[PDB]
Amino acid sequence: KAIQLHPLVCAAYNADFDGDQMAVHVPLTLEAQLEARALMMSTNNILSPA
Amino acid sequence: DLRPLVPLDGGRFATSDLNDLYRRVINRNNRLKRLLDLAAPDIIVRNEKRMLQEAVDALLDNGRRGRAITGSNKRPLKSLADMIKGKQGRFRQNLLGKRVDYSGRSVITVGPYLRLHQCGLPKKMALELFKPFIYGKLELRGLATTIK
Amino acid sequence: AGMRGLMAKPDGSIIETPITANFREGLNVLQYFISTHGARKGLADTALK
Amino acid sequence: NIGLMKAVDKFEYRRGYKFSTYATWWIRQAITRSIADQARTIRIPVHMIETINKLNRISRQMLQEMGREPTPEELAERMLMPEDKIRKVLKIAKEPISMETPIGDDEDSHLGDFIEDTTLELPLDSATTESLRAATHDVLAGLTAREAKVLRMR
Amino acid sequence: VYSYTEKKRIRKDFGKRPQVLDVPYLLSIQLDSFQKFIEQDPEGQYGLEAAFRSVFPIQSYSGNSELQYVSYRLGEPVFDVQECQIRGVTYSAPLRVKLRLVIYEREAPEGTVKDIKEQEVYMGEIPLMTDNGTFVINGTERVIVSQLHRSPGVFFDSDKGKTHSSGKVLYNARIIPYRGSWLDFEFDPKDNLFVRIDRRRKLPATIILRALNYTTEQILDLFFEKVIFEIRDNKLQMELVPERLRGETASFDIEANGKVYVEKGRRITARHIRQLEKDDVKLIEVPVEYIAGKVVAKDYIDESTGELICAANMELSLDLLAKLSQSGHKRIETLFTNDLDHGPYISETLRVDPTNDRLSALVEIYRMMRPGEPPTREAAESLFENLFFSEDRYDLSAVGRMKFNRSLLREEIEGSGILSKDDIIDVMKKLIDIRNGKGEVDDIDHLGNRRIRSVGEMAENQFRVGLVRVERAVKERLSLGDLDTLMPQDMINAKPISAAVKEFFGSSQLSQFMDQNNPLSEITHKRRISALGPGGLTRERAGFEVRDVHPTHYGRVCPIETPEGPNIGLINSLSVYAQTNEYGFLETPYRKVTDGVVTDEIHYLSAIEEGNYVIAQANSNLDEEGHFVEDLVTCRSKGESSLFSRDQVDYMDVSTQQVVSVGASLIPFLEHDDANRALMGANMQRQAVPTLRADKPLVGTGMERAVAVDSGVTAVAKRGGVVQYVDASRIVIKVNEDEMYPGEAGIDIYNLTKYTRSNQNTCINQMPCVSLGEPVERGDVLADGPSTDLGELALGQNMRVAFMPWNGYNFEDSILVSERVVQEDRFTTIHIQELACVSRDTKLGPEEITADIPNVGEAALSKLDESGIVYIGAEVTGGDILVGKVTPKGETQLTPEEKLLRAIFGEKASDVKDSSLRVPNGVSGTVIDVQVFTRDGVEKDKRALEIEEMQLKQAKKDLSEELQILEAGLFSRIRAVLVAGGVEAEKLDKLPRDRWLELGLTDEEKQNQLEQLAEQYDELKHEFEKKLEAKRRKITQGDDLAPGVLKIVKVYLAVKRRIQPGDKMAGRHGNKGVISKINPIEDMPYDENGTPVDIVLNPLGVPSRMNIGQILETHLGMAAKGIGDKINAMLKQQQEVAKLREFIQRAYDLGADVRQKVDLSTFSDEEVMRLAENLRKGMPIATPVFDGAKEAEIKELLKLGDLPTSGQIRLYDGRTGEQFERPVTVGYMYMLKLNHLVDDKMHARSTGSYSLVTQQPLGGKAQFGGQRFGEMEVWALEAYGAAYTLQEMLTVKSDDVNGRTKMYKNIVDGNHQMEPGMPESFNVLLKEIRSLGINIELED
Amino acid sequence: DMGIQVMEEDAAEAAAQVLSSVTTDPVRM
Amino acid sequence: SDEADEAYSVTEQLTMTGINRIRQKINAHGIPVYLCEACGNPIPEARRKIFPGVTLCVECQAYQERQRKHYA
Ligand SMILES: [Mg+2]
Ligand SMILES: [Zn+2]
Repeated sequence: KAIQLHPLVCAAYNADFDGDQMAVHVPLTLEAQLEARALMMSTNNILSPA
Repeated sequence: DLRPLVPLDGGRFATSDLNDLYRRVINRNNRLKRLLDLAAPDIIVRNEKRMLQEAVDALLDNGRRGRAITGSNKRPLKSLADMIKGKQGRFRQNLLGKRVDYSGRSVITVGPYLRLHQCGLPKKMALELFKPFIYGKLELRGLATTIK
Repeated sequence: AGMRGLMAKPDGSIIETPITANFREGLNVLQYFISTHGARKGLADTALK
Repeated sequence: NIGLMKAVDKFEYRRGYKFSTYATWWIRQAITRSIADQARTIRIPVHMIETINKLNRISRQMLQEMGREPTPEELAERMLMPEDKIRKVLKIAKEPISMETPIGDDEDSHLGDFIEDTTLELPLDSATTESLRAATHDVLAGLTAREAKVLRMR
Repeated sequence: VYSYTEKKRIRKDFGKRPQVLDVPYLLSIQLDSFQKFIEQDPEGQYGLEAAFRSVFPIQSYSGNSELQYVSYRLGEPVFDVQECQIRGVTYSAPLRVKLRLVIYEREAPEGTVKDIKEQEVYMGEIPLMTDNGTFVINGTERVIVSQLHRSPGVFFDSDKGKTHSSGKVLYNARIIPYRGSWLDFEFDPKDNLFVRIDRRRKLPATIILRALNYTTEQILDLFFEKVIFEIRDNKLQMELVPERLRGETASFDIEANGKVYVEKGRRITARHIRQLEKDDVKLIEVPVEYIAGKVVAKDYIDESTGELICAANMELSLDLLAKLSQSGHKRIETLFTNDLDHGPYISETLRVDPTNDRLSALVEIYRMMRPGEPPTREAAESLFENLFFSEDRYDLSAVGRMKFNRSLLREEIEGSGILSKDDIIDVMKKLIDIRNGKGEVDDIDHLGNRRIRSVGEMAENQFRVGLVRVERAVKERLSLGDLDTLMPQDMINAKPISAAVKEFFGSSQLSQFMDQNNPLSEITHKRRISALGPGGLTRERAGFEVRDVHPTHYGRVCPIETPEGPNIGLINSLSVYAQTNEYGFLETPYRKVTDGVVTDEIHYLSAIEEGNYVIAQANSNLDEEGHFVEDLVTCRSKGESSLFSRDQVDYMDVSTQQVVSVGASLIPFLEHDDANRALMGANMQRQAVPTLRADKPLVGTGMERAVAVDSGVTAVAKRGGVVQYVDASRIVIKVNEDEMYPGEAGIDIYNLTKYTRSNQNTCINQMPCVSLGEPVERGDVLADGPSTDLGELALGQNMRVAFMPWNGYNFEDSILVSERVVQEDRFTTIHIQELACVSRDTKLGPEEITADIPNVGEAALSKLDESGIVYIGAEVTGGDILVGKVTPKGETQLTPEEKLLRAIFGEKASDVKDSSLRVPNGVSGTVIDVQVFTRDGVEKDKRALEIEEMQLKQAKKDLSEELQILEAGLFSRIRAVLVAGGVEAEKLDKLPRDRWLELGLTDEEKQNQLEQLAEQYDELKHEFEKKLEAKRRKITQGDDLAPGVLKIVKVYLAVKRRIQPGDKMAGRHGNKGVISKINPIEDMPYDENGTPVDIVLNPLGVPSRMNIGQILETHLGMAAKGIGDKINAMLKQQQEVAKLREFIQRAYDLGADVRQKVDLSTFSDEEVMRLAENLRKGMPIATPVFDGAKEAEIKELLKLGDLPTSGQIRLYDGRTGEQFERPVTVGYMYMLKLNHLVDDKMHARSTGSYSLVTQQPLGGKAQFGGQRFGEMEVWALEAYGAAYTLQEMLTVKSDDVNGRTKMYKNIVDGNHQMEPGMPESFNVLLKEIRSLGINIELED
Repeated sequence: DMGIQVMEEDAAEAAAQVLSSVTTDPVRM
Repeated sequence: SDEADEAYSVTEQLTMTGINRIRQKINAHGIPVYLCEACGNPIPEARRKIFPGVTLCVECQAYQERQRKHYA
């Protein structure tokens, strides 16, 4: 009943595993699915914005 | 509806403070009407008019007036404008920060095996969030009859 | 291993008698107590960021 | 004041009296006839408020007297009422809760933030019914024009 | 000398330091608080007596009638603690009171009473503190936390900086009394003292003194010194004090006597002052302007005529100097004012003095206090007099008077409660010299200014206001002096008093719900000190100086145990030995030291004294005679600490454990951990779910027998005796004859508590550690409670743990538990959660609990009997019906095309709905219990009456078995009494035992005790009969449910949470984790003997989190388990008894002068087989909190058993089978299972319910709330290009009413479109903005 | 709201003018 | 990460600036005055040896300490 996570993404989240809780939303709309995949997916977002 | 009078289990009720504020202003208005058809002394009627100005003024907002005229609760009655402003109010909290359907929470653990482009999911959460999707697929397959 | 600082008070007044111990060795009650000032303030202000 | 001015029309010194003793009769009924009228969010009859104030007072001299507490049965034998005419009044009081009450958690969630709806069509049950008028349209498709129309008629 | 318990598993102990004082009853706070509240105070200052005397007696308005308090008495509670928890009442006691009403006659006000009737009144009832310092309000053992509020006294604040923003450090002294005004002396930047009354208008400070019958001369005498100038015929020859004029620039050249001591423009030094006194400069003259810069001290007014030449507080020039010289006043009095020390502060006040006189001062004060209106003479006089001297309007408690006289450095501990013009001048002096860089300001965080309330005082205080509230109306109704027509029952209105007491005990930031998921947890929540609540500072009221730690905290409040995050320091937990004072202050013991000797006469010292002394260190050795072995002892005086001498120390500490909380004292090796680490360690200590087979703490501290006994869990021996019969249900002990009671001894029986839920939905249950035919002593523990093992505290369980990465499954804080852990059942728990269900008869008729339900399959119920309730035993899972309830609906007005279908297949919707209770998502377990309440005037159910029969037989068989045990004891007592003095040899044993007491005995004490036993046992029979009848009617009767209730049937599930990925695990000292994988046994690392390491932590935690405790403790635990494995090899092989004894003996002693001495003389065997079989799992060690085992003794343990002394082994990777490099550490860390259990955390919803007012999903996992899409997430999505994502997230998933339905439909139809619509929240905001006289609209 | 941020332990000249003009509890009145 | 993992940074920053201030408040180097400035009178060479850079005798420095103690 846990949620997995690529450890190289914790730092991007700034969350350790002392019992920290993410939340998962579902992209319903097909434009939403494409927004998430093409803009938001982790592999496209590796370089910090600041 | 926006100021409902919902029924609580066990005979009790729950209302919003807008309800009793409206009630008090209507009471003062009825009283001033009764006074006006009596042609009572102008002192009493002027106190009535002052009181109604008080009531409406505490209705539209609670801060400018001196004492937020509380109720049997030892808390101040929560008037109109307080349901728009503040952290709690509609704007700052409920009109941008709102709950969501098809969303779930859990505890995170590591599982370093899986690639960066993906995350593990519990099976129960996965079967909850994508419930309607799975209904749609089970109807597309004919593996069921209807949605029920 | 080495000696562990001087363990300033909460405000910024440093307490002149350091904690000459380390953590591989123990800390007697006054060494730990002197540690507690800084530990408390730091945790209190990290729960405020 | 409303009673105090209504009595000015009625007070008569023609007997020789003090208006002071006369006024408080009208002014007492003024406050109390109003206090039972416009002092709740749910209104109640003065003859029911007649009842509640008769119980709560008769509740006193029985709770203080018998020991622990007047059970509604015990009230049935002080006041010989059927005790299901009583117990309904004891369900009558306790005006509603302020829906802006602050719940625990130190989260500032008010009470109303958890009171759910009952008018909403269950989003699945709408999804069901859209197939119903489709599905009955299915069999009603393969009907005779009379039977297909007459059933839509019936 | 080891008691019988600690002969079982005698915990091997370190602790070179000796013991001097044992840990007192830890819950002493709550118990000795509430014994003061419900009790008979003869000299009334406590309990109800204080409040009753506070309001009573009560006289009329001289109405020839008075009312007095006679005496009260607490009735018996109708329900016991058990039944009161069961049904849901406050376990309370009615408060009977006798009140003697008196009324007089005409001509007899002072004499003859007219008549006095008295009547034992009811006056509410109060809750009673259970045996464990806990209360019970509504099925909920609630606990009240001692509050830590400022005490009425006097305080000198500074408020460094921040006033005038120039660097000025004001000094604002205040005198907070218990009852009266808030006198506040406060400075300005101008160094002119100022005075306010109750936060009121500031006044020049000496205005009060002029109002205090004071003038210029004696005021400037009292506040400054005297520099006397004189006319000594030549250049104003002046007297001076040599040290009075130390460091300073010699504005006038120090010269006289034919010499010059120092020139002009000269700073002088101390040796200059010794030259002065040596040369003894009694006089020098002055230059005529040297005096020009001084203030004349006294009045100098004419003697030829009587004119004012110059008065006090008026500096004169050479002009006025000649005015004096002409008048021949040979003296000139001047005050000493130095900016360095003797600051001029009364003087510039007098220049700012708007007054000159007294009565004008008082009329000014009346103008201030009574603003607007005009004053007058005696009006203002009496107002000023009664503002601080009228008892009814000013009084400091003994707390206040004591802190007053103590902070003024005065030794008159006790006096009146009102201040006086002397003890105001003293406050002025103290604040003035504190402004004069002298003395120190007492910061508020001081534990000499914060008193500790407790539930006794708080409740008496919350009760006395009820007394005053009721006495007002009693006075009003006795003012209407009526005939011989009333009791003190119409007068004594009850409901306000019980309402006030229920407001206190029911809902506050005190009277917190009890954390009962642990021995330690509740025994730490009982000893809590909060700074919150009524009467004290709430959250934003104060901060950073009520959270901060302070050196008065040593021993009195633990520095490290404190909640982390939201409210730090406000919930300082009390320390071990600390305790209340008489004044409410904290006192911690200290060994009184003589010249150089440590004598065991202890004195508990409060923080307002400890600065007055030099306190030794417990970590300071001494050689058997109190003579400190070192010659320079460490000691902390007021504040700091530096090395002091043998004949200079005042006191020594009690022990080393004195400076830590009882929660924090359970950490092994706490000395090797950072403070924040031990803080989180103690918090994780008090979050540990009780497991199934609670093992024992392999490395404890010796606080654990204490933490077991002083909580309520274990059923400890009530008297030294022998266990007659022991069972999972009950333990009974036939008490030995020595501690036996004189008459009708019998026995003592302990009815254990089986599986019953605590307030965290966890299982609380006894288990008897005894065997039958086994001795006990008094302190001995019979029944173990949850999370204990054989009288100790066993919260979590010890795992073979290794520190190493192992393939990323412990990346940041993760953990990797072996499947052997979850398969040995070593971390299971029992979560007995409860589910209720009501039957509120609605307008459509009452509700039923039948089984024939709308659309329930025949097997879909499968678990409901005829009553519609589940069977005790049937395993339940998701969706099974516990109780089948159905509520009617009247003419639903169903849809068309459903009328069509229901007409097509002839089916028709019934009258009843499907409001049937059911087991929630996921939570699956067994149905261990069912209760069936019912309204009293209502028909009962089949299962209800069945449970009735079961309950009645339960109580009766209770009395049967208790009769039989007590009769076995009593008749054996009788057979023994018939053993001496007329011993009936065998004819006694022939006839029936019940025919034994009426067979008497010769007329002696034997005969008296025999008739004793006979008559008293017969009375036992009769009283048991009436008692069982009362029991049965308690069960037979009905219930009192709230209105609109018919019958509710609570059903207690008993879930068992088997461990899994996600569940949280943290060591004892703050190394938390979330177990990640669940590895099969063959993949875990295994050592060269082939055993699989169980838990694999992360070795990187120790550098950053500097908590060396885990490495050091796991080394020591490895040694302990090695000794255990040696013993097991010796034992299972059945080696010997002698060799086993030899080895265990040598194991129990090693390390220099370790305080305990265990040996095997009074043993054994009979004992060493047991003392092995209980040590076969591993010799349990101890380590005091700060006097623990060094590294050296750990290594000696590691050498005893043949483990490697470095503590590190070679381990072999399970998968590859090939061997790691650079040996890894293993050892048995004591891990715990925190209740952040995932499967009440994981949660998600597709489409649940929706809040009424605003059409959005709910908030809670109980109500299926969705995740909040807060404000930061909207920004996060805006930062990307996600706009359709955002549009759906805040329109169709949350708010929109018509788009969400269409969205769901398009989902099921495989079309992933979304129709926007209007956010319903915006429509509400439209109606709200428009509800005012504002017209907002949505333009075209 | 000069703004000043007052506590317990076009407005600047607006509030200054309204604080330059020198109870409404209807019970006091 | 964990609040103790951050709070250590807060504590060490606080104490590092503490040591820096209380170590910078000692005067480093310079030509000694040989005379307390507030009195122009000699500062004996022992004090001249301990803190190289002192400019006050013990008395005037004590006065300035007491004056700064009230922060203004
Ligand atoms: Mg975290
Ligand atoms: Zn000098």
